[PDB]
Order: sequence, then structure tokens, then C-alpha cells
Amino acid sequence: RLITGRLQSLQTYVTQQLIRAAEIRASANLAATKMSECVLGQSKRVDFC
Amino acid sequence: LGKLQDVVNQNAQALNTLVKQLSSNFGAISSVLNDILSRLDPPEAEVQIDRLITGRLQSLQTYVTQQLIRAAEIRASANLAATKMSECVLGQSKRVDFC
Amino acid sequence: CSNLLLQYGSFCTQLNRALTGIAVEQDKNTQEVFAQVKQIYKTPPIKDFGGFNFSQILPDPSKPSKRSPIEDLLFNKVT
Amino acid sequence: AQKFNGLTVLPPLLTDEMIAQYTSALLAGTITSGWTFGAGPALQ
Amino acid sequence: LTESNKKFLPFQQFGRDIADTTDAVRDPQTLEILDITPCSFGGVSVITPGTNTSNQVAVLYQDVNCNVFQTRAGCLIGAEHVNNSYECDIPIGAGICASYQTSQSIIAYTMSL
Amino acid sequence: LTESNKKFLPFQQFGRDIADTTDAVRDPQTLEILDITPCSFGGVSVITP
Amino acid sequence: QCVNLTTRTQLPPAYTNSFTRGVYYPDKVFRSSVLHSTQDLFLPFFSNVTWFHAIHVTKRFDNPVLPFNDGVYFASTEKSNIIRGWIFGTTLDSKTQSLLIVNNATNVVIKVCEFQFCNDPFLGVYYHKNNKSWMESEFRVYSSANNCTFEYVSQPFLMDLEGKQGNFKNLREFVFKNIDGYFKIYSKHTPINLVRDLPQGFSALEPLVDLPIGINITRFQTLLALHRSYLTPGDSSSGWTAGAAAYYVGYLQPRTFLLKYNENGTITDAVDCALDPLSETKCTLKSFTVEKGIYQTSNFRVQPTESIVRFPNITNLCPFGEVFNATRFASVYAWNR
Ligand SMILES: *[C@@H]1O[C@H](CO)[C@@H](O[C@@H]2O[C@H](CO)[C@@H](O)[C@H](O)[C@H]2NC(C)=O)[C@H](O)[C@H]1NC(C)=O
Ligand SMILES: *[C@@H]1O[C@H](CO)[C@@H](O[C@@H]2O[C@H](CO)[C@@H](O)[C@H](O)[C@H]2NC(C)=O)[C@H](O)[C@H]1NC(C)=O
Ligand SMILES: *[C@@H]1O[C@H](CO)[C@@H](O)[C@H](O)[C@H]1NC(C)=O
Ligand SMILES: *[C@@H]1O[C@H](CO)[C@@H](O)[C@H](O)[C@H]1NC(C)=O
Ligand SMILES: *[C@@H]1O[C@H](CO)[C@@H](O)[C@H](O)[C@H]1NC(C)=O
Ligand SMILES: *[C@@H]1O[C@H](CO)[C@@H](O)[C@H](O)[C@H]1NC(C)=O
Ligand SMILES: *[C@@H]1O[C@H](CO)[C@@H](O)[C@H](O)[C@H]1NC(C)=O
Ligand SMILES: *[C@@H]1O[C@H](CO)[C@@H](O)[C@H](O)[C@H]1NC(C)=O
Ligand SMILES: *[C@@H]1O[C@H](CO)[C@@H](O)[C@H](O)[C@H]1NC(C)=O
Ligand SMILES: *[C@@H]1O[C@H](CO)[C@@H](O)[C@H](O)[C@H]1NC(C)=O
Ligand SMILES: *[C@@H]1O[C@H](CO)[C@@H](O)[C@H](O)[C@H]1NC(C)=O
Repeated sequence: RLITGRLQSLQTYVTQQLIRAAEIRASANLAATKMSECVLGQSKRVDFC
Repeated sequence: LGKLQDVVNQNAQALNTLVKQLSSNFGAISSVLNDILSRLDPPEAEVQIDRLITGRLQSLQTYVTQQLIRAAEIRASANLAATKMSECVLGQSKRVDFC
Repeated sequence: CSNLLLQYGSFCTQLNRALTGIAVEQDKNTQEVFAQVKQIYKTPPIKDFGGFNFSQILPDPSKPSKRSPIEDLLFNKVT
Repeated sequence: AQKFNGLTVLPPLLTDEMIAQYTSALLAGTITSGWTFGAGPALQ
Repeated sequence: LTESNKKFLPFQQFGRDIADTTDAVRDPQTLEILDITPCSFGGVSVITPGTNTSNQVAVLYQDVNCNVFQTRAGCLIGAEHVNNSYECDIPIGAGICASYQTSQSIIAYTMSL
Repeated sequence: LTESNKKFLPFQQFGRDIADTTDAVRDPQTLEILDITPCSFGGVSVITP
Repeated sequence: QCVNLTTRTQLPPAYTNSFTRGVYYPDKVFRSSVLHSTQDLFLPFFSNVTWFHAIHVTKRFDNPVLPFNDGVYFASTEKSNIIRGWIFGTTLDSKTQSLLIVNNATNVVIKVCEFQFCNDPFLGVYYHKNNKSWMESEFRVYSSANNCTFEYVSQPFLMDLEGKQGNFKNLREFVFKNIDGYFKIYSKHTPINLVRDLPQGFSALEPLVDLPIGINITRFQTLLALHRSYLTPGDSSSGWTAGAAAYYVGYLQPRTFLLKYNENGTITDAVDCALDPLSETKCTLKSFTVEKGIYQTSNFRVQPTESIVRFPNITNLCPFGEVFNATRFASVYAWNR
């Protein structure tokens, strides 16, 4: 009973850590695209920088 | 090509894990349901069958949640490929360090 | 097993819908990356482009496959 | 301060010193050379 | 049982922390405050030069504190630290990588930006 | 039980795979190696105009 | 019947090193191109193995009753076929079942009974004057037996009784195991041209027989054969010859091994997991090729050493005083409680 409760505990933490990785990867990709535009040159995209 | 080899190996390893997970007991006395049915009566072995039915269950959803998250970056990559197809291929993109 | 699965058939429907959902998301994913043009164009028979060699990316009719030699290379590189 | 049952914090490959050196290098590039450095060699 | 620097009120025998763990207990016979700390734990990481390149490996510890070089990212043994910096290929962490460089042995160094 | 083209060493009885599945058996009478394959499974799909 | 030997000058046993020896098939199934790991009793690589001598040129004859652990490894570089067989048992005094494995010149039999063994069972080979051949007559291995259960006869292996002093030309390995009362024998004849320091070659040992006995084995002894030519007087007291022979005895311990299988379903290489961190990396990845990068094999944890019990200073005491130092004591018929 103790093991089944604890393996139930660790799985939710893994899933919520995984979705946080998805959001931060999406944000980190947005930083790389912004800076390759706004910093590493001049971006013609209006309301982007 | 690292990306295609990595995702294919991840697909096979996760799918082979589900095969190897079916060979697990999940705290019971045997893995295969037929051996439990042949040795023990269904009225007595119902708790054994349920824990086996329980144990295989989370194996399915953990595979599903892993498969659902793997569809996310594949769609995220496919959207990135579609924009790069629309920009870098079907014309000249003014975006520096994008193509 | 199926008799006891009658109480868990609702979740199996959720997994089946999820497996169908990622499948219909996948064959759709090929549409917006490659199917951009509804017209299939062709190269002229005489390859005179001013000096630009295009035989490496153009498909070659010597082989039955429509893939480029670079395409057949990258096909053989990945398993 | 996480020293308990089965959790360890792994230090990152790049700490604060080198990432700050990265930003200084990019700032030095964008003031002295504009955008030529991000598309090739640095042009004064 | 290390020697602490925090005084306890003269009616308490136990003590907890923010994470709700008993890490401070008063010894009753001499009235000293002693802290409780887990001894050590971690993992055994290894660095490999690769196939058709070498045959020796090095043992890397995650956070266990100790040929033998005391790196910021734990303990690394079997790799000689060198002051010069090159471009690294095998990330270890905390601003130090490892590589197979000239016989020839496995070395550890701060990477070059 | 299909007719396999792979020979078995004269001390073995069964045969497994990466999944450790007994997809290969040896006949105990006249020494022929027969494979084991799942019979048939799938699903009924409906095309609707 | 048996006779006793006399005290003579012998040679102390020496210790040698094994080189990729003691690998057998752990199961009776077929695996093709499979890197499978199993838990079974093998001989560790580069492990330290007991070595005995049997060459006459002096008078070396050392066959002690070595203890039988969980699985043993027996390798012999036999050339002139001096080794005869093996016996097993617990006390060897006709109180428990005991094995008798003897490879005779006519047939091989496996009789497991309560045979009364002497202090050194052996076989005697005589050289006839009229016939130029070696023949075995002294069958002094036991006295009698009362009853037993199991008996078996193996194939009639042809044997040569002639002993020489030349270099070895054949190598024979034997593995004896006892799990679930089942006796397991693994053997394979591998020719080689060497006398000492066994090569680093690989040769898996195929199973030979699975004889069911179901008794206890904790001691074993080795049978040797000597020669009685015209040079020796013929008495087994101080003058005898035994040719040139050598045998190796090893002990098996449980270890985890990764076995490589080819398209033929034969074992080619074996990788350990508790010998080399490189070998641990190979067997955890389930592959024989390791690239460059970070790999995690296992964990490390420190165990506690002592157990201190600094109990409190508030330890109280029981009132054993006033009950003993009492001014008044009650009568026997009205005793206090
Ligand atoms: C374009 O490049 C290809 C390279 O693949 C050239 O093909 C080679 O031509 C040489 C010259 O005759 C041959 O020796 C090679 O065997 C050819 N290789 C292949 C793979 O076909 C081709 O000639 C080039 N075309 C132009 C117009 O420059
Ligand atoms: C009963 O009283 C006697 C006399 O005081 C006790 O004997 C003494 O016990 C203490 C205990 O530490 C010793 O230090 C003294 O040396 C003893 N004195 C003599 C003269 O023996 C005795 O212990 C008392 N009984 C009990 C059960 O405590
Ligand atoms: C504990 O008791 C002993 C006597 O048994 C005394 O010497 C010591 O000072 C005490 N320690 C305290 C009160 O902290
Ligand atoms: C590691 O241990 C040594 C001796 O035990 C000590 O001198 C050193 O300060 C320790 N390192 C850290 C980071 O605490
Ligand atoms: C590297 O060079 C510096 C130069 O001052 C020196 O102090 C240091 O000891 C050197 N490191 C090694 C490992 O030799
Ligand atoms: C078993 O016996 C049958 C009938 O005598 C024979 O056909 C078959 O070959 C035998 N199998 C063996 C000897 O392995
Ligand atoms: C084997 O053991 C002996 C004595 O116990 C020792 O001298 C020898 O070095 C050992 N061999 C190896 C390879 O360790
Ligand atoms: C060979 O030895 C075995 C072992 O007891 C015996 O049964 C057999 O009779 C012997 N052979 C001859 C020809 O005496
Ligand atoms: C005689 O044989 C029986 C088996 O039939 C066995 O149980 C018994 O132990 C044997 N006698 C002795 C003295 O061992
Ligand atoms: C065999 O030996 C083991 C250990 O000495 C003992 O537990 C067991 O009872 C024995 N069995 C027989 C049949 O002698
Ligand atoms: C083992 O398989 C190889 C692969 O072709 C083949 O060449 C070889 O003859 C086989 N060996 C045996 C004994 O069948």
C-alpha cells in the first residue's frame, strides 16, 4: 500500500515536470527567434521587438 | 541524422518497454493471466486479476501520456517546418539568421 | 478479463480516442509542409541554366525510384 | 538546499559567469559591427 | 552529528526545519545541540572517449565530495585537470568539460567560449 | 506452424526473440523447426459517403 | 579394498590466472543475434583459480578432498588420457549417497550409491610383458554398498591407456552444478597446442546430460592412474611412475553476464557488469559499442558503521530501598503485596 501510493505520487510530478519542459522549450525557441531578429540584425516584423 | 534516429529509437524503446511490462507481475504471483486462471479459481483469484488489470492500466496511460507529449514537439516541429517552407523556400525571407 | 474491463472500458475509449487523435494529427502534419502547391510542375528536357548544376537535387530517370541521389543517400543513412 | 531522500540538484553546464560573457560579446558585436557579425565576419 | 551554533530554549529536546525534517536533536546528558545530516549518496557517472578511440573511462560523482580532481560538479577521478582551455565536446557541468587530448589520456578543463 | 529455413543446435527445444517470444519451436519426433505466428487480428473500418 | 600410501616429498600447490574461461549455455533455448543478460553461476574473468600438478618428474601426487561449493569449474589439458573420473559425496563413510563418475576403457557409467571409499581411490595400470599394451586391473575405488536409487550408463567412450611425457595436445573442461537436486554437466573438447598459461580464446560449453539425483554434495575427490613398468619393483610404497598430467579446479560464484549470440545461435563474447566500469557501461546499454557522452550505470551510498544510544540523563530508579530497608515486617499469614 505504501509503494502503490508513492508510485502514484511520483508519476504526477513527472507529468507536470514534462509539460513545464514543453512550455519553456516553446519560450526558449521564442527567445532564439526574437534575438536572431531583433539583436542579430534589424527585424522588419512590426510589433515583434 | 540525429533527430530522426533519436525519435525512432525512442519509439522502439518505449514500445519494447510496453512488451516487457506485460511480462511483469505488478506485485502478484505471476504475470500471464492464463496461469492464474488455470491454477486458481476465479472467485479466489479475482483480487489477483484486478491488480493485474490495475497494473497493466497505468502502463497504458503512461504510454499514452508519453505518446501524447511526443505528438506535441512533432507538431511543434512540423509547424516550424511549415513556416520555414513558407518563408525560406517559397520566396526570400528578410528574417536574418532564420534560414 | 473483458468482464472486469467493462468497468474500465470508459478509459480505454479515452486512450483509443487519444491514439486516434494523434494519428489524425500525424497524417495532417504532412499536408501543411509538403502539399503547398496544387500544381505539379516539371523541368525542361534541356538542362541549360547558365552554369548551375542541378543534377544532384533533380530526380534522375536512370533509377526507377523518383528520389534524388541525395534523397537515396539520406534514405540509406537513417534506419 | 535539497539534501533529502532521493533528490539532487545537478549544476548547469553554463553558470552565470560564462553566460554574462556571452551577453558582453553580443553587445560588443552589435555596437562595433552592427549586423555583419551575425551574418559572417565582423565588419568595422 | 556536527557542532551547531544555534541555542535551544531550555524546554525542548527535538528540532525541525523548513522542510519538516528532524535535523537538530539536543543531547540530554551534557546539553549540547547537534545537527543531523545524511551521510552521502549519489550516482556513478562515466565519461567515454568513444569507440575506436580509447579504452579507459573515468568515474564521475554527482555531488559526493572527496588522478583525482575536485571539480565544482562533484568528484572526478581518473582524469587529469589542465589549466589551458580548448573547445569541449563532452559536457560535464559547472563550466568544465572533458576530452581525450595528448601518450594521450583523458583530461578535464574549463571550456573555451 | 510454418516451415522455417533456420536450423537449431541439437541441444535446444524452444526459440525466442528480442521480446523473448516463443516464435520458434522444435518438433520432438522427426526434428523439424516450426515457427509460431499470431493467427489474425485487426479492426472493422467503415467508409461512409 | 584399498591400501595406504607412504610419506614422501611433494610439491605445494600453486595459483594461476584464468583467461575468459568457464562460459557455458545457461538455458536450452535458441537465441539469434540477441544480447541477452541472465543470472546464473559462472566463472568470473581474470579470477584466481586453484592449480594442481600430476607430473611424476619429483613424485607429485596431490588429490585432496576439496569442498564442493555452488558450482565448480574443472579444466584439464589432458594429452595421454591419465585422468579417469570424479567422485562426490558429503562424508564418504557409507552413511549418505555418493557419486561415482568413472570413464572406463570400455564404457562410462554413473552410479550414485553409498560406496565405502578409502583415503585415496585410484586406478592401477600394468604393462604386460608379452603384450605391448597398457591395461587397468587394480579397481580400488570402493569396498561395498548397501542400497541406492539412481544409476546411469553413458556412451562407450574409447580411451587410451598409454602415458607419455610429451607436450599437451587437447584441452577438456567440465562444469558440475547442483541446483534443485539436479546435476548439470557441461563439457567441450577443444584442441590446443600449449602446456601452460591457457589462451584467451572463447569456447562455450554445451550441456552433456541432466541426471536427476537429488542429494547433498559438499566434498569431491579426483582419481588418477599410475603405471607399473619393469623399472619399478611394482610395490605402491616408494617406487612408482605416473607419466605427465595436469588438472585445474575452480569454483563458481553467481554473477550477471551479458551474452552475445550470432546468426548460428552460438555464444561468441561475454561482458560482465561488476568487473569493469567500461564493462558495466557496455552491459547497461545492452550493446557492445559505446559512443562518447555521459552515461549513468549505478548509484553510490554510504552505509552506517556504529550504533550509539546516548540515552538521557533523566534515567530514574525503582523503589527497591524502603522495601528492603523496612523497619516493620508483616506476618506470614498477612504478607504485604
Ligand atoms: C553535375 O555534378 C555531377 C556530380 O554528381 C556530375 O556527374 C559526374 O560527372 C563526371 C564527369 O563525366 C563523371 O566522371 C562522374 O561519374 C559523374 N558523377 C555522377 C554521380 O554522375 C555532372 O557531370 C555535373 N554536371 C555538370 C553540367 O557540371
Ligand atoms: C539499605 O541501607 C543500607 C545502609 O545505608 C544501604 O547500604 C549502603 O548502600 C549504598 C548504596 O550506594 C552504599 O554506597 C553504601 O556503602 C552502603 N552501606 C553499607 C553499610 O552497606 C543499602 O543499599 C540499603 N538497601 C537498598 C536496597 O538500597
Ligand atoms: C548528568 O548526570 C551526571 C551524574 O550522573 C552529572 O555528573 C552530569 O553533570 C549530568 N549532566 C547534566 C545535568 O547535563
Ligand atoms: C570536502 O572534504 C574535505 C575534507 O573532508 C574538505 O576539506 C573540503 O572543504 C570539502 N569540500 C566542500 C566543498 O565542502
Ligand atoms: C596553469 O598556469 C597557471 C599560471 O599562473 C599556474 O598558476 C597553474 O598552476 C597552472 N596549472 C597547472 C595544472 O599546471
Ligand atoms: C521417435 O519414434 C518414432 C517412431 O518410432 C520415430 O518416427 C521418430 O523418428 C523417433 N524420434 C527420435 C528417435 O528422435
Ligand atoms: C591468487 O591468490 C594468491 C594467494 O592467495 C596470490 O598470491 C595471487 O596474487 C592471486 N592471484 C591474483 C591474480 O590475484
Ligand atoms: C569399468 O568401470 C566401471 C565402473 O564401475 C565398471 O562398471 C565396468 O565393469 C568396468 N569395465 C570393465 C571391462 O571391467
Ligand atoms: C534405501 O533406499 C531407499 C529408497 O528406496 C532410501 O530412502 C533409503 O535411504 C536407502 N537406505 C539408506 C540406508 O540410505
Ligand atoms: C541437504 O543439505 C541441506 C543443507 O545442509 C539441508 O538443509 C537439507 O535438509 C539436506 N537434505 C537432505 C535430503 O539431506
Ligand atoms: C553460421 O551462419 C553463417 C552465416 O551465413 C554461415 O556462413 C555458417 O556456415 C553457419 N554455420 C553453421 C555451422 O551452420
